[PDB]
Amino acid sequence: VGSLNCIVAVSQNMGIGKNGDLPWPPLRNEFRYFKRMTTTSSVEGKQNLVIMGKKTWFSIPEKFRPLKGRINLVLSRELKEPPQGAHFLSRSLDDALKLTEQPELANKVDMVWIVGGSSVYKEAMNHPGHLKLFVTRIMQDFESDTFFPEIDLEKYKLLPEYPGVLSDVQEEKGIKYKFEVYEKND
Ligand SMILES: NC(=O)C1=CN([C@@H]2O[C@H](COP(=O)(O)OP(=O)(O)OC[C@H]3O[C@@H](n4cnc5c(N)ncnc54)[C@H](OP(=O)(O)O)[C@@H]3O)[C@@H](O)[C@H]2O)C=CC1
Ligand SMILES: CCc1sc2nc(N)[nH]c(=O)c2c1Sc1ccc(C(=O)N[C@@H](CCC(=O)O)C(=O)O)cc1
Repeated sequence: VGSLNCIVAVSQNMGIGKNGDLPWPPLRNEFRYFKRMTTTSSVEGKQNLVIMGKKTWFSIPEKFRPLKGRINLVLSRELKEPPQGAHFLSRSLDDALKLTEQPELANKVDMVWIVGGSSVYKEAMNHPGHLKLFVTRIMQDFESDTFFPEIDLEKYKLLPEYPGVLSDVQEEKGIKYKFEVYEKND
């Protein structure tokens, strides 16, 4: 299995959600960025795995579930089986990551992408080892009811360049945003 990664889009007040959806109106090229980063694998014959909480699963419009070309794993302790359209169910982040080492997945999975929500971001960010965060900074405040956990910059270095990630300011629907990549190893 390849690298472990989080990906998120976050407002200036660290909002990631409101009422089961995003705080901001749809940013189509920001969604396309999410799709390109989470789907693209450099390793032939492999796919990437997405790990998400249950509310995050049900926040994706049904027509886009499962996230296509990716293996979709949902975290829940109440569900008894994967939701309709999902591929896997785990009861903890540690279980999910261990599952990637089972024979069922060991040679199928390239990258692992944690796509939220707040509790799994927080646990992953504090998971010892090598991790990258792909953070879209939405450069306005948006009313939110779900927030990104604190990024500890003593351990997460903001990278000064990354192949394939645009460095300049983006703007859609009058909303400016920029892409960042962080990396820790501890
Ligand atoms: N801007 C962005 O990049 C993102 C935005 N969002 C937004 O955030 C909101 C959803 O996030 P959030 O509210 O944090 O919810 P989550 O997606 O984290 O879902 C929470 C539920 O998932 C299960 N769960 C979460 N973590 C674990 C775990 N480690 N092990 C087992 N079960 C787990 C639980 O289900 P159970 O009770 O069944 O055990 C829990 O009640 C939505 O508004 C969505 O649109 C989400 C991701 C990214
Ligand atoms: C899954 C939770 C995440 S992680 C993330 N990261 C960044 N940078 N931006 C985001 O908005 C999200 C979100 S919220 C989100 C992301 C993607 C989608 C979605 O439907 N994605 C489709 C593409 C949707 C489209 O093409 O309009 C896909 O990846 O196949 C829905 C909600």
